[PDB]
Amino acid sequence: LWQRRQRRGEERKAPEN
Ligand SMILES: N#Cc1ccc2c(CN3CCOCC3)cc(-c3ccc([C@H]4CCC(=O)N4)cc3)nc2c1
Repeated sequence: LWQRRQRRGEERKAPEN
């Protein structure tokens, strides 16, 4: 679920913020 875009500064689940 969470913990993937922390590595991009995007945090979590969105279809591109
Ligand atoms: N929590 C969370 C979470 C969970 C899934 C996510 C998925 C789909 N999953 C499907 C399963 O395999 C890994 C991808 C895509 C994206 C995502 C895709 C592209 C970008 C664009 C714009 C920003 C950038 O650098 N790229 C930003 C965010 N963010 C997600 C965030």
